[PDB]
Amino acid sequence: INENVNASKSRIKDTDFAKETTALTKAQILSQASSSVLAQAKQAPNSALALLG
Amino acid sequence: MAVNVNTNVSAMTAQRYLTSATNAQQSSMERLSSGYKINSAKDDAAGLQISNRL
Repeated sequence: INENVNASKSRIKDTDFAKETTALTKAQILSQASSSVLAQAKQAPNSALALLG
Repeated sequence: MAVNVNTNVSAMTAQRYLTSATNAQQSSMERLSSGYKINSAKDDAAGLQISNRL
């Protein structure tokens, strides 16, 4: 039972590295895109104002 | 993306698990060399009393 409860003490509490790391990298890439998307949106109001001096 | 540099809670949490993880590991490398799983009363106080009596 000690072996069985330790086996059940995994995928319940113990994390895996296979599916969770690609979620970490996906989130990190998403954060990279999310930080970059505002870098292409900050100049949009400036260009909008640029029609008139 | 949440910009912040005056604090890094991710590093603080990682350090908190860092300290706890190899604190127990530091308790190792000594039980192996000594050959005893009891070396200090802070580990198992009840075990120390009975082990000394035995």
